[PDB]
Amino acid sequence: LAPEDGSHRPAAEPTPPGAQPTAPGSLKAPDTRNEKLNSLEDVRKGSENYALTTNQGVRIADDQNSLRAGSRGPTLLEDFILREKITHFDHERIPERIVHARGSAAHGYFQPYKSLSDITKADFLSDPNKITPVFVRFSTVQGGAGSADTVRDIRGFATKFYTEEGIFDLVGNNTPIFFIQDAHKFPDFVHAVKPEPHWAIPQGQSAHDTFWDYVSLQPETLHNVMWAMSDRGIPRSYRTMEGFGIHTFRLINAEGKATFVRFHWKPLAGKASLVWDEAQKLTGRDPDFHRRELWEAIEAGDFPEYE
Amino acid sequence: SLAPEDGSHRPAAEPTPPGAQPTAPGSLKAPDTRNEKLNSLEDVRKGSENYALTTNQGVRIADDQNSLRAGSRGPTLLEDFILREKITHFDHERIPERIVHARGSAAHGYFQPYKSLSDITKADFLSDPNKITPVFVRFSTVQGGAGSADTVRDIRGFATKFYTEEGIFDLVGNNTPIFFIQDAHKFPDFVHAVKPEPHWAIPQGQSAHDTFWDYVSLQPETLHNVMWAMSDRGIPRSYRTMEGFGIHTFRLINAEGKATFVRFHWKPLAGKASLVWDEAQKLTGRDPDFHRRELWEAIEAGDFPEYELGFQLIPEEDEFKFDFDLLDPTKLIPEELVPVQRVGKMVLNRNPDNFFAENEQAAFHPGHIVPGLDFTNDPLLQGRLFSYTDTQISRLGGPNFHEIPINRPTCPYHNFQRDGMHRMGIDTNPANYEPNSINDNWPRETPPGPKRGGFESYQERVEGNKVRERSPSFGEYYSHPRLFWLSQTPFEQRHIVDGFSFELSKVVRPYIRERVVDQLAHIDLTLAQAVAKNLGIELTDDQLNITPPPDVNGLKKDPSLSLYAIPDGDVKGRVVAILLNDEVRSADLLAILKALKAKGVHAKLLYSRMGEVTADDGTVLPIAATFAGAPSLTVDAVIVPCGNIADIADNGDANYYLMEAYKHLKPIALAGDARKFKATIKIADQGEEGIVEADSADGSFMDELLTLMAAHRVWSRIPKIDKIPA
Amino acid sequence: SLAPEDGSHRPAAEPTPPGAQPTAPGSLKAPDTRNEKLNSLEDVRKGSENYALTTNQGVRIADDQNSLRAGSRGPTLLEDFILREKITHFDHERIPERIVHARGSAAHGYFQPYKSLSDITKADFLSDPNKITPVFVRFSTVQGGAGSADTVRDIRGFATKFYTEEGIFDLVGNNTPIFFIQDAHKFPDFVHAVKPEPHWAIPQGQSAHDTFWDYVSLQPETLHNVMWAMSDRGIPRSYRTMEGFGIHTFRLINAEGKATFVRFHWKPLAGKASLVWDEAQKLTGRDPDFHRRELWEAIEAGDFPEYELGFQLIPEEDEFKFDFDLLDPTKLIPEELVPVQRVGKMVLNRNPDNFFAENEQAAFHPGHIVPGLDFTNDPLLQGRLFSYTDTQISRLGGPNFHEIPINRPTCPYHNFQRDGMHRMGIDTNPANYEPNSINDNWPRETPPGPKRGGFESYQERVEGNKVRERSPSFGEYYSHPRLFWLSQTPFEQRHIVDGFSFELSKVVRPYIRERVVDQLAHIDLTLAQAVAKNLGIELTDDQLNITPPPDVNGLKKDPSLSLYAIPDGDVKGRVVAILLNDEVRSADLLAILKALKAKGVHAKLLYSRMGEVTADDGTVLPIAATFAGAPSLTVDAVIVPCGNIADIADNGDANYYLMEAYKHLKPIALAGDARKFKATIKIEEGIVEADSADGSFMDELLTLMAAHRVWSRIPKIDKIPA
Amino acid sequence: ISRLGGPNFHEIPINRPTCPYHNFQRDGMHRMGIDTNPANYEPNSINDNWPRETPPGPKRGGFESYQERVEGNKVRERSPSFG
Ligand code: HEM
Ligand code: HEM
Ligand code: HEM
Repeated sequence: LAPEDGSHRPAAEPTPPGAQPTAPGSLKAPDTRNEKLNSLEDVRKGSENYALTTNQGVRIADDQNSLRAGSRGPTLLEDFILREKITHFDHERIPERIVHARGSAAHGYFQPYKSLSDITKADFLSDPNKITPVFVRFSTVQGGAGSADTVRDIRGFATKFYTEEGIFDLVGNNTPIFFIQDAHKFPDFVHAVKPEPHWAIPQGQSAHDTFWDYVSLQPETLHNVMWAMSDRGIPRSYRTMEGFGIHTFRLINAEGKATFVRFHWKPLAGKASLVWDEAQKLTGRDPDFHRRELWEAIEAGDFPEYE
Repeated sequence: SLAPEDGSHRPAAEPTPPGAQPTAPGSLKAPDTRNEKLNSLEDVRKGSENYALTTNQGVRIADDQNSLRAGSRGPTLLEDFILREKITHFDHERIPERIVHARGSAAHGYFQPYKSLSDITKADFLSDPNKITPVFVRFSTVQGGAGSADTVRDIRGFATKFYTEEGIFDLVGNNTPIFFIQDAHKFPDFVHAVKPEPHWAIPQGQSAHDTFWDYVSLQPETLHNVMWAMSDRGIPRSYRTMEGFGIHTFRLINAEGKATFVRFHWKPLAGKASLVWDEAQKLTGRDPDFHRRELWEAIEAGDFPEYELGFQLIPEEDEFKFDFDLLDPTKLIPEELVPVQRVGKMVLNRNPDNFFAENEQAAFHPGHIVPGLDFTNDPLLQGRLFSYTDTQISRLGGPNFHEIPINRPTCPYHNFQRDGMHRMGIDTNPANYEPNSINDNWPRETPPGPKRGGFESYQERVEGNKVRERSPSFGEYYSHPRLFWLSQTPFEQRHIVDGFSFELSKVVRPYIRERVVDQLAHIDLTLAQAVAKNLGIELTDDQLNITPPPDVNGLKKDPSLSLYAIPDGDVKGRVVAILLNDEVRSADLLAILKALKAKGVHAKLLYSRMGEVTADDGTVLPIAATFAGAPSLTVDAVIVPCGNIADIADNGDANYYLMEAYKHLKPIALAGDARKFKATIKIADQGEEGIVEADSADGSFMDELLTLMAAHRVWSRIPKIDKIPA
Repeated sequence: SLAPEDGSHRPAAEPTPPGAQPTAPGSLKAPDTRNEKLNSLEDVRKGSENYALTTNQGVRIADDQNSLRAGSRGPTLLEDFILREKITHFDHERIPERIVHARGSAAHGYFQPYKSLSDITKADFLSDPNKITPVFVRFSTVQGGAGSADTVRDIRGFATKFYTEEGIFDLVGNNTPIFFIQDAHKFPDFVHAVKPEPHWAIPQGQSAHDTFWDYVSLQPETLHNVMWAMSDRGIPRSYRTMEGFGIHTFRLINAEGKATFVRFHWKPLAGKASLVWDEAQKLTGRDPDFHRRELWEAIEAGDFPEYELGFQLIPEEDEFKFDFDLLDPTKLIPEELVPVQRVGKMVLNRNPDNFFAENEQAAFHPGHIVPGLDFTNDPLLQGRLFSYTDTQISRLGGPNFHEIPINRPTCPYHNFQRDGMHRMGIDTNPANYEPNSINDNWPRETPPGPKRGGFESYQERVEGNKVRERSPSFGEYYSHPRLFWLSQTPFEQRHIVDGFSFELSKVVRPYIRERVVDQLAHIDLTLAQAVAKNLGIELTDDQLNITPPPDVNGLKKDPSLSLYAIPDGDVKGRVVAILLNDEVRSADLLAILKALKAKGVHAKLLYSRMGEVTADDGTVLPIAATFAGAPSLTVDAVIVPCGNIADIADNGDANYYLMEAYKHLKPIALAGDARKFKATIKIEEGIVEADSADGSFMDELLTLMAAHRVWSRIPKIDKIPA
Repeated sequence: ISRLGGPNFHEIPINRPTCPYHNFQRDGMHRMGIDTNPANYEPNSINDNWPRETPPGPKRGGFESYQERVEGNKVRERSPSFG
């Protein structure tokens, strides 16, 4: 069924946005590897030259029809192939994340500039030649998994570090503070920003009564509201925003000394945001703009880099 | 008290136009709107006023602002059961969205037949014109997630839950009379092809991508519904202005046991109307909740969505009397061959109280039929029967989903089924099996009969071998797409060409575009050539010589397939933007508002800022939204009254407002000095059809505007819009 | 109609003794028994009589015997929606069982305090003697699955859900006053050690296996509760004849904000009584549902289980006045030091309608407290607070488990929580957050106060570093096991020795047995030597010289720790087997039944077959069960009336019935020629005998029954082959 | 689906075939397999239609049901031969 000219298959080399169809990472960049990517090989499933089967390994002869009593007859309950296929389809969905349901992710790696043994005994920060694989997910906050990218919102910036002494997840946002002070209020704040309960409007927008009602009654929110109302709330790309851990954490060294720390991610591509009219119209023209831009930058070799 | 002393936090519990008051839960907005189902939900409604804030165990909370800690700057303690209950509930709020039709908007209402259909069906809900059946209706898109936009190009779902005295009947249809595929076995293939691509989960709510068109190019059975999706049918103006169809041929069974074949229809009493593509795509950005909002607000305004249920009836002996197979869901039954008989009316007159509880948790399933109805061997319907029960087990957490309040029957239900996750019913029956003597065999089976009888399948003859084989009668793919094409007006045809051209322009692999153009050449050469030209493709000599497909039973067109060929326009519930200035001529505004009100057309007063403006006579005019805040996309027409036009003449947003409305074929009316705006839209001094202009906004001015609104859009303007940079 | 014309299919809706009528759902058996909670469940009760059989969508079914097929011998069709709904529901019936306490039996009832406790607590349910609180109680084992046996050797759970006017209060206790471990962090370790071993999932409902005793040998904190489990406490006769305890020290808070430490107790008004090990083990085989059955049938008979709630109260200033830490859940508070003050009475007077809906789905959690109560830093309790909410998310399928009818409060509940799987409540509040102005901030917070106030934690002083460290005050493991041991009667001590000996005999690895014997040597040398002897182990000179642990606050015993040292016997609700013959002396039977009826003792008439036998005077006697069908294990005492004894004298089952009852220390009464049975049971102690059954004969039997078992019989029972 | 928590129960190690298994089924709770196929549907051209259907045959062929004769009406009726 493939065209004789081979135009169905993308080149497995870096190509600019729109030059080739996009592809699964392991096919687009087969030689790009790291310890985590290699460890996932045991579960990667290919397809070329394989027979189509049921999940039990039974080869399927006719994947176009149900089993029926005559060609214009009723479908039979004994069609186990149809029922397995439809059952899997019927159960594909899982609950989306309560918050940060809309997100885009990629694999990469981290390496320190020098040993930080003087301030922390964290193994992944002990040696500049120690490479730690990462998996990063960028996200919005309010909107569903089917919502738009270029909404006015806070952005999540979550990094999973696969360290030799355990997984460290640095779960931050693109602003250095949060809206609220105590976790007890998180459901109140989130319910206030989320679509209103009666009619489930608006999607990916804080521009509605309940949000501003909460803000007006909870002045602790004003600092992050300022950031959200600024162009920080509408980044050009996930590559052109800052990241922050927000909270003060501690570093503990081998001597048991504690140092307070706040985490930062500096975009090496610089800081850049859209303008509101452009951002709102982009939610209409390309709701997948940020997801697409991230995927295509990686496919082009314009790797997102952060310090 | 945190509420304002003036009580302006609370919406009036009476019908109000869109934007006049905050929207509210249905039982608070319309407390006197009732039906049997709405009343039956009272047992699970939760109020709030004058109640103390508690845990789910009923313990009163003193401080809902803080976690329990060891000191005011100390660590949070594990013994804070209030915090953990609150956070736990929050953490577990989400449930899986529907595999398909995840994006949907719903309302409560009622149905009643015009006359007893006892002659053709023993279905109780169709037996008596004075027997009212409550309904719950959910309208939806297909591809997109629950967080996706409303005004995407897609097929729309139209699902009705009938709470009958003899069981729940779910009418699970769409806004087009056919489906994309023939056999349910291919449903996961088709849906996977249209859904976001697996590697990167792009694009959302769009069929304009490689995998979709790859599947279409390789499966010509899809072409008929693809034609409907590429037409303006794929971008409805409102759920109130689209048709509904059951798609499949079903059966009606009467008391004598006679079977009649039937296809179900919903006729919008507000008429058929769609957006234009550029407007629809822009609206996904400016208001992704446009359809959900419009439905909710129409109900709050008293502009109740109304639909007429209709049946296409075919006697059993006429099964083979058409050029197509009645059991083929890719084929429509032309109304010229089988008319739609009026059956009854459905009115949607109340919004839910809680979207999640009532809309998200609603479960519709086409297998939910009642005595007097039956299935056919349509191989798409056959597979649907399996799917809906199945999917609900994971989506709704178990086999007790019928106990979720919205899903419960209003009629009795008793059986021997027990247990399952979140079991609500406490059965007192000593027996959980039948036959039993220990409870004198209750609940008991009921023989089939004319009324209140048990369900028995129609004894359809089955003859054949066990085969996985498509009927040769289903192997025709081009005649129905052609009939549809030829039934469209010239502007509707242009919109189809543009739909295909835009979509195929987003397909990366050129060979897929070429293969689709080849399929189009088997439908109509004018269509194929026009799409090819837009893609920079040249048809081959072989393609130019493809013999057109057959007519459908001698028909070369059926106007019932067009949205606009037969006028059915109704202006009630439509909306007009009125562009204000800082010194409005109150005489113009009085005339405008009076005329609009008389026809049930709403108005939104727009300006460059919020607050109020004062008219020439001192009337204080409250501003509904800004020119940027409520763009022309959200209205049906634009009126610019006279006054201090200099205030807005140089306003970029006001000028663009008119350019956008002009491009999108909407009626525009300019009074007095507002005629200076004709320069931004390139209207000649002599004027133009679709631009209403006069010295003042008199009776004649408003009548002209309302006549244009009855026609929906100014199709004659289409040749003129290409030049406008908007 | 399939019901018999005589109406014998339907139980009488009035109190009837065990076996007299078929058992039935509570709201059909006892329709006039009511309370606020039972009434509030009426909205979800479903009947059946005179209703049509339907699908869950309300569609009437015509043929519930057949699938839809293409021909009568043809394939089943996918369009059979009735079949698929029925099979789908069936296929999805099961839910996960409880991680622990999966085997349990429950009933409805009510609680009422004797007097206002306003002086020590602001808890509304304890504020007024006229204040009646509905309850739902679940009794359970710990280790076994929901399909395991009742009369296993284990700890028993005793969980009470109080539906208060100010919230649900769950008192989640056990039948022993302490737990096995100190810190919740070890709970999965302990439970994994006692549960069936991971490779093969053996053994069920038994701690007699290597991993359990390995853990015990390595964790001496376990020894106190192990002592209770090895005693007859581990094998109760009935849930009606065991004690209940909250275990942890909690707090009572009054209106003035004063905190009092409290430990909760349940006193069985039917008295304390346990089985003997051989009887208990054999009963797991003959009737694995014995306790569940006994509870249900006692309620149906009107023998309502009654318990007295009691408090051990300790002033805040007395926190440190004991030899043990109040916050240590492996330590008990001797009643000799702190008496149990009577608080109120709980009566269980109605069974559920549907076991799954009401019992299986019930969710109890010790974190469910109300204003007037509070927690302590007990590190086992602290971790429990996390666990119960957590587990209920998967067991009961979501965060809306409080909406499952049995779990619903009877008092108001309103908040800003929304959605979640199987959401029942439809919230009309325009706001789902606070603070809000759009609903004038309703529902609103409530300040704490004397009555109807919001919950505020007691402002306990917290000072220390962030540490995962066991308090040194918890590092004593042998004094409470010794106190317990010394408080037991000589026969109770023997049963403890036998419990350890039997259990350790099932441990494959001998070194584990040796290590457990070493632990016992730290408790009491008599105990250790007796267990060692039974295992063929010799104590070392070092072991023989271990100094016994200290007394507990000068106490060398506390009789309140014994089941039997202080008689508290009550015969009402007990059952006697009457062994019939084909020509019973009717005069004996009249006297027997009359005397039993007067004391509320039930009788089961047994024979070698079912049906009827005729007495000497023509009285037709209906047979309840056979000698093999209802063994002595299921009764409290055995009576053999006179008549044609030759009919049963050579019946192996009749003879064995008496030998088993004899071995198990049960009272036996033999009238006239029935005395011939004395020889066949090798004979003694607690055998009532006379020429006929009368006042004297029956009074003697009932006196023995009040004493529960014939302990004096123990010295030579080892020799009897039964 | 409920006992083993979803449609991926064939991925639980004991249940896994030892022979190859490839299809267009995706997602579902606790999805273990990471599919690299550009296509999640068939017919497809983007992966030259792989994995492909296999005709029935003597060895290593696709599954085809035996063409049993079906004759009768759609009935909920017990065969008298079973009585
Ligand atoms: C400084 C404040 C916060 C930051 C930076 C933050 C950031 C994030 C981010 C980036 C994610 C998405 C990670 C992903 O890609 O999947 C996330 C998810 C979430 N956050 Fe937070 N969060 C904040 C506060 C809160 C609070 C206060 C809570 C709860 C009490 C909370 C609960 C959650 C939950 C439940 C999710 C979904 C977790 C999941 O479903 O994997 N977050 N947060
Ligand atoms: C005539 C063609 C079809 C029509 C008109 C149709 C229509 C619909 C509609 C309107 C909905 C939304 C109802 C709701 O809100 O719950 C829906 C849901 C659904 N449909 Fe279809 N459908 C068609 C074919 C199929 C087929 C062939 C399958 C599967 C084999 C299927 C599987 C589903 C599933 C799994 C859902 C989600 C069900 C639920 O979660 O309630 N549909 N369908
Ligand atoms: C004094 C010590 C303890 C007592 C008296 C106790 C008692 C009980 C009882 C009686 C039940 C079953 C109640 C029912 O549902 O009918 C139970 C369940 C349970 N317990 Fe405990 N328990 C103790 C300690 C623990 C600890 C330390 C943990 C974990 C930290 C724990 C976790 C659980 C869980 C998860 C369940 C199942 C709860 C459920 O699914 O309803 N328990 N416990």
